Amino acid sequence: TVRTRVTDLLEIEHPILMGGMAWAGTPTLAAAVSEAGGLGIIGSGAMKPDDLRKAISELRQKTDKPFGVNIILVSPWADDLVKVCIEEKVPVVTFGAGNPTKYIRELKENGTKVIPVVASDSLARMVERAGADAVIAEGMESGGHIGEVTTFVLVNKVSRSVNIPVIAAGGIADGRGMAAAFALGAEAVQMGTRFVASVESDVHPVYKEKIVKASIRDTVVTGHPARVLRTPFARKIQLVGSLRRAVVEGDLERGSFAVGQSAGLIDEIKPVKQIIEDILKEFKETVEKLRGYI
Amino acid sequence: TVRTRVTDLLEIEHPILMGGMAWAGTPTLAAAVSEAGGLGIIGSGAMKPDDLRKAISELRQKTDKPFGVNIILVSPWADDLVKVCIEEKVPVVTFGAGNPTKYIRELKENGTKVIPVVASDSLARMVERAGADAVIAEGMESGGHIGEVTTFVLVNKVSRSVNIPVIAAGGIADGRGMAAAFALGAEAVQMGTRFVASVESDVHPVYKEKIVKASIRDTVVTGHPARVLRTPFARKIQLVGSLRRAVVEGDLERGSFAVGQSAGLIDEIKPVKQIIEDILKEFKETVEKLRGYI
Ligand code: NA
Ligand code: NA
Repeated sequence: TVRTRVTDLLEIEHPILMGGMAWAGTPTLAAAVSEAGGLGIIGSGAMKPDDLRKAISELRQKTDKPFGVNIILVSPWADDLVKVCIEEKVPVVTFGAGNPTKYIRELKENGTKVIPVVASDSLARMVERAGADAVIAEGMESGGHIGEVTTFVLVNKVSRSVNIPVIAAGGIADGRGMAAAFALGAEAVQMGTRFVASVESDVHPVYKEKIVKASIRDTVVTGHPARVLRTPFARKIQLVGSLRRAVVEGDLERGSFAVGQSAGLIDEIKPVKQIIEDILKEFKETVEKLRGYI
Repeated sequence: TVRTRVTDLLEIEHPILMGGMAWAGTPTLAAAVSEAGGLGIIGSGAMKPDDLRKAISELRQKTDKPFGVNIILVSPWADDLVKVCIEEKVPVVTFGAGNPTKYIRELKENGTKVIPVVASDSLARMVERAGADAVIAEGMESGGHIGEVTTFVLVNKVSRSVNIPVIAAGGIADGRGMAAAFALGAEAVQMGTRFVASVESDVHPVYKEKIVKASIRDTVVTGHPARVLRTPFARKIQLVGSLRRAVVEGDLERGSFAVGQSAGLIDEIKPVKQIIEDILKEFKETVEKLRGYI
């Protein structure tokens, strides 16, 4: 095991977060990641406050360990979903789709750790100023809605610009990537596609099979750009409910398969426990390898 | 100094290559990088055989150390430029814009090290089979014509797929990036924009100033996609001679400023010697930092 400012901040064992996408970020997958020592994350993007309350309850029936809730800022229920996180003492809240400054203070005053997802250097500095505990720097190789900067560049610039810990997201699916992210300045990694491709993930079996089969070149950017698998529906687009149809129904015809380029690094569906074991082992072997040079 | 399979293969001191873009890859910049212990590279993309012959001669008037020539496969003079490299005993030849399999054997039979630039896992395996000595895995954050895969993903997958050394290109401008690339599996790095932004680079002063001022978000992908600075001409395009107008004339109006996202990591024009010194120092500090975790 490796210790970082992020495992200290979040009071977890491993510096590894799952994605917490809508529909795929279920309490079942989040509970598995958290119990395994990482940070499971409930994706509330498609949730109403009642749905999130239930989701939090069923996660806590499985694990006592820390967990996060991801809130999409453009959701009509965003204010109320933040209020749910405060009332249910959610330990960690991540944000997507913009600047969550308006919520940071009330979350922090009530003891929640706040970690906005950013695709820019300027936004990172802004949310640091507004009180963020850490930031996720998400490169555009990730799946779903994306920014413009790649992980290799973004993590480097963001970590140099802030003093709070940086978490790298996008393109990370193994221990090599964890070491590479740490070299760029990150102190944890978020691996959305890798944990969607797990035994404990409840995405449709077809979703898992497509990730396994997909190469590093099998995603496309369509549209507010978003990265999805090169599926028939992604061709026809070049949208409402399309992500749910892929995740829940495995619909190859009109599902949007929001997966990142790291799908080309994923060749089999693994248990969450094995994923975390293999990451840590390869991270350590990679660092020993680098040490050989100096 | 750090030793890798690439410094052994190329018989150079440091595992650091410059870009060798057309117009910017001049003998003056290449000679400076090679004499400083890296691999300077003459960019022949806009050259006729006579031009390349002269270019090689003037580089050798400055340095006795190894150097490369980059050949663009779609150039009408590609066959003849390869023949020039054979006759003038060019130690290293890189290729861009496709599959250079048809030339590998004659170059290798005459003692030249052949390093194709690839943007895919499949092409990398193909050129390995055809006899390549190493491959440059170039992520789409680089400037100029680009593939689809980012460095973070591409270097990882490519290095796992071949046994020959992999050189990482795209997004690398400092020692952190060198360590990150090595973690993903690379054994050298190519830093086009970083060496264009050098005292010994002969690109127009405006070109250098734009790189310095540019942030990580100040490039755009236009068109055969190509990454350029967010300039008025890049807006109007959304082309013939446009790269020369930027590099040679510093034309903000109709120059194509082919620079990568790593321009946002570059805040000043440095001597080539200092660039290489700072890379090596930060690479070693980064590896020591990673060692702290294990
Ligand atoms: Na795959
Ligand atoms: Na800059």
